Amino acid sequence: MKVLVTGFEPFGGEKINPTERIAKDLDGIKIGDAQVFGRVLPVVFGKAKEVLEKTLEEIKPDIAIHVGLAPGRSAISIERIAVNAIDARIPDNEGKKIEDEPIVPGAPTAYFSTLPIKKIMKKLHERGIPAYISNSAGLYLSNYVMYLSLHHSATKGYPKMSGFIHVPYIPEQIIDKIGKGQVPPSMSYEMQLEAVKVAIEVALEELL
Amino acid sequence: MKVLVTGFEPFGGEKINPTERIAKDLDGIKIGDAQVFGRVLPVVFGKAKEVLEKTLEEIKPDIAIHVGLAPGRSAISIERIAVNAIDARIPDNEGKKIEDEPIVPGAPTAYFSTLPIKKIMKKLHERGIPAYISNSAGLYLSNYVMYLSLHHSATKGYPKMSGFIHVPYIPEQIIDKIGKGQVPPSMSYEMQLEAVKVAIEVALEELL
Amino acid sequence: MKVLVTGFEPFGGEKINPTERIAKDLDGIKIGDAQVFGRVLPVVFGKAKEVLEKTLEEIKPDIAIHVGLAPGRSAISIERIAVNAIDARIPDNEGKKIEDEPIVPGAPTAYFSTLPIKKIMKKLHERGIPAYISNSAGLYLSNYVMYLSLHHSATKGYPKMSGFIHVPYIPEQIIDKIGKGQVPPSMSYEMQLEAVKVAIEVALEELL
Amino acid sequence: MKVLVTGFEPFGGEKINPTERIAKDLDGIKIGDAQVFGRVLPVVFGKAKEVLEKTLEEIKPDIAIHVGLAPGRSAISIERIAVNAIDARIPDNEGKKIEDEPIVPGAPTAYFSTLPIKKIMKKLHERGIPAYISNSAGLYLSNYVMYLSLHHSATKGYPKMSGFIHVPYIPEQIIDKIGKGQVPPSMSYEMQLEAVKVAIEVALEELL
Repeated sequence: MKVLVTGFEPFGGEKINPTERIAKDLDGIKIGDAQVFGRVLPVVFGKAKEVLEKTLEEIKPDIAIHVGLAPGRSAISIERIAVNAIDARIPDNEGKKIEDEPIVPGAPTAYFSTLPIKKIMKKLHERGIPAYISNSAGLYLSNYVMYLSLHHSATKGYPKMSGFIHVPYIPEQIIDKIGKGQVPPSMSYEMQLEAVKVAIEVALEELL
Repeated sequence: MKVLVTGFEPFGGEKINPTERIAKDLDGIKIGDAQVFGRVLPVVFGKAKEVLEKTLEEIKPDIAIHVGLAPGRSAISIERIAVNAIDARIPDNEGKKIEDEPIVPGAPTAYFSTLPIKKIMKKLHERGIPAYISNSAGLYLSNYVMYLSLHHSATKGYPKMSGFIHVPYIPEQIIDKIGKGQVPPSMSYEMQLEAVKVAIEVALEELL
Repeated sequence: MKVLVTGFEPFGGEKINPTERIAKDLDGIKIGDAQVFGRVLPVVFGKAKEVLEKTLEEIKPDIAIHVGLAPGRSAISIERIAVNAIDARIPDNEGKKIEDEPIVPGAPTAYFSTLPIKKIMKKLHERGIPAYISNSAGLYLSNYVMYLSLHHSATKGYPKMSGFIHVPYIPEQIIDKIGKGQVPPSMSYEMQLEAVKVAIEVALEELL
Repeated sequence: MKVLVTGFEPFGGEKINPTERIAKDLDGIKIGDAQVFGRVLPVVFGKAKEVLEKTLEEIKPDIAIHVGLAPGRSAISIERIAVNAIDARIPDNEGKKIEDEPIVPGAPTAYFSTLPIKKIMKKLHERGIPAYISNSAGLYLSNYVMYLSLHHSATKGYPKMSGFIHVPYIPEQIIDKIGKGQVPPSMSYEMQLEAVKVAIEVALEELL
């Protein structure tokens, strides 16, 4: 068994992206006889697609779990659907702002996550980790990779399972926000890392 | 040096109140040569006043830090002011619902917290703990005790410092909320307990 | 030219549904040489499908604009995508609660709205009406009808344009909410009705 | 009978302040045998105090209702208390940023609004206008004037009634916010103006 976990670099002014640590922290660990690979993707259209495709092609994971930062969200959110579209509210890390454009022309309008999202959520609740199902991963880079991953799956037959998980800001990221007159929700890094491992575990239990 | 920390029992349907554990967890510990006392107050008008008065009178703390649950708040909030009024949106744990009534007739309309609130907040930020200054502790039991405590201070000369701190829901309390179609902010119990100790420490450093 | 506008009856305990009045208010009016038909759909799975199919089949509209109540949303929201799924958080008006089930088995995972959503939004802004693009209409009845409508469109060739618009609570609906300790956003009925007419107009300008 | 209504000029980057129109719109009108005076105050510490004091001294109102913009609030909010403190998160329109400073040294920590706030709220509800009681008017200019007004009242014996009312953004102000990736609540200008007249009316009915 091989599992691929990806995270994203900082973006939109944020100095950190909790998903970057998550990916690095999970890279190389083993859960049962399953080997986990952690890779950090750039918040850049195009380049991110290349890194993703090469990684999937090089590792050929059975399961692919992509994690991203969802500023403002109060709990762990498991994405149910990836849509074939890009409409960036802000530019990516290269300065490009793509608006109303398909990710893969002619490809399906959308793909359902193949991760056992309800069991993952239920398992997190048992661990006392707030989590829910999101029906939109935005139309920025998180959705971008989530879509490409599921498309690769429907196209090449692997990974067997692919999905996306969004995590809230970690506490320390809230500090400089307070000054700007507003305090968004946060979740400790430990609970976030824990949530992803749980997701991997439930995914492994399910996959075959 | 003697420090008094209070918490509240569950209320409003909640099965737990993180401040109850905090009080019990801090009871009996020593921070430097300072003895900390932890007491859980009932979410009941009148009865809560008696317990508070007796405790203050029995222990005669130099510092009094009262902690409560603020459902919906996303970070640690340090109260700046206690108002001489009661206007309960819901009844207390005894079924009574007091509306537009003074706490202490003839007493001052309000009292400023005597805790070094700005330093406490600043110290929490350094620890990476989101925190801010709240200018209203509500008009329920949190405000009730905060007011009575500061009134006891202005009246008897002790404690020298008195204030109130509100904490968010802890993660596990969010689980059953998700079903009811809504996910409020939360903060891990560990960070909450930590925040209170920090507050105590900064208070001790300040007090004399 | 024929335009079909639908609304929903009250649901989830709400005594009113602003979209019901909207539909009734727009029924029978003419915008240019375009005849508008307003119909109120029941917040009931299955039954709602029948009413929708019959209405579309009987009127055979060139444009179909379905409106619904989105409790909590602060401005007019134009839906970008309808997904082939049902996962009701609450039961419908008949007491049934469908979870994780497709709307049309074997049908596409999702459909993009064919209404000129960006122009509609832009036109509303010019009128000073807050509006934005929503990328998820929920998985309750709004999404249900939005999907069925676009599926009917891809299947029968009509209507040429189909989409969904969610409106906030109208002010009067907020009154009894205040007691329950919370005040959600609202938008006056007049602005809501106005927004829908604008949408119809932009749709007509676009359609051919 | 004489009633004084004040509003504020634009501030914090906002190009408009709905309270400015409200004041101008109500200036000179008569409600029964009561003469209403509408004055716009500058969002400037010090200068605002002078304008307020001169106005109160020149008109010597029986009732003083001060209105302000509360960005983000979803309904009409009637302030219950004014605190003797300034802690500006942002500078005023002259560039000054006052932090942790009393408004009137030696004066009471706080003043309760003398307007019949509960009746005003109840009357607005009957009109279908969402409204609630706020227990904090912030520590910026709204609180500043609210305090000074009630202090003038306790000091000079007039006005007999003084209070503050905060209104949400009006719809048009939300338009350019949408771009910045966020849509706060709003309330039509008409409902806002209406709410203030109601407040004046209830105040008149009450005052003597």
